[PDB]
Amino acid sequence: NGQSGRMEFFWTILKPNDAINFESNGNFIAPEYAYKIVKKGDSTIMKSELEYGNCN
Amino acid sequence: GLFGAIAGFIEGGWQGMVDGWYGYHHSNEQGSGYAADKESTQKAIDGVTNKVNSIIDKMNTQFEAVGREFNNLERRIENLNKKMEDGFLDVWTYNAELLVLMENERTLDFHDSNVKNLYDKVRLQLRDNAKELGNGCFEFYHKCDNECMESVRNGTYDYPQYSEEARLKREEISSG
Ligand SMILES: *[C@@H]1O[C@H](CO)[C@@H](O[C@@H]2O[C@H](CO)[C@@H](O)[C@H](O)[C@H]2NC(C)=O)[C@H](O)[C@H]1NC(C)=O
Ligand SMILES: *[C@@H]1O[C@H](CO)[C@@H](O)[C@H](O)[C@H]1NC(C)=O
Repeated sequence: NGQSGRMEFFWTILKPNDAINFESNGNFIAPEYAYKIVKKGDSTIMKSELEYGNCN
Repeated sequence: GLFGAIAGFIEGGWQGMVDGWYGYHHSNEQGSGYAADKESTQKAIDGVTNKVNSIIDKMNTQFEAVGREFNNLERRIENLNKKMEDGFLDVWTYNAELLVLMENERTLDFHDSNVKNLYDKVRLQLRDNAKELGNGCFEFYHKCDNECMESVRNGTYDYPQYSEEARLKREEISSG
C-alpha cells in the first residue's frame, strides 16, 4: 500500500475495576476508542460472499 | 421378501383397499368387498411410527461443525482442525445413510411378516373347513355369510359350528 513501515496492533480484555497502564517514549500508537462487551451470547463469524436479503 | 408373502404366493397387491395396509377380500352369495384386519394395521402403524421417531432424534448430538480460523504459521493445527471436523461429518453421514438403508430392509420385511402372520391367522382358524388355494385365498367347504366373514376377520371364527357341514362337503368332493 505504498508503505515499507509496519503497524503491529495488540489487544487485551480489561476486567471490571482493573486498570491498564501505558508507558512509551516512541512508536506508540495510542488508543482513543475502546469497546465494551455489552452482550454475550451465541454468535459466529461466517465466511460468505453474499449480502443482506431483507428476510428472516 | 424374507417371509414370502408380499410378491410371493400372493402375486400382487390390491389397489381397491385404501383404508389399511393389510386386509381381506371376501366373495360370497351376498356380494364381494374389501376390508382390513384393524389390528395388524394398527400394530404396524405404531411400529413404523416408533421406528421413524427412533431414527429422527436418536443422534442426540450429531456433530455440529464450528468455524475456526488459523494464521499462516498454524498450518498443522489448521489441517488438524479440518481433518477433525471432516472426520466427524463423514462418520455421522455414514451412520445416517446406513441406518436408513438397514431399517428400510427391516420395514419391508416387517410388512411381509405381518401379511404372512395374517395369512396364518386365517389358515389356522379354518383348519380343514376350507381348502388352501395356494395363492393367498381360501375356498370354504361350507356356507359363509357376511357375519361369518367378520368372524374370521376379527379372530372369532367358530370352527365346530360349521365343522359338520364342511365334513359333508369334504366327503362329497373326495368321493367325486
Ligand atoms: C366379530 O364379529 C362378530 C360379528 O359382528 C361379533 O359377534 C356377533 O355379532 C352379531 C351381530 O354383529 C351378533 O348377532 C352375534 O350375537 C355376535 N356374537 C357372536 C358370538 O357371533 C364378534 O363379537 C366379533 N368379535 C369379538 C371379539 O367380539
Ligand atoms: C478501581 O481501581 C482502583 C485501583 O486500580 C481501585 O482501588 C478503586 O477502588 C476502583 N476505582 C474506583 C473509582 O472505584
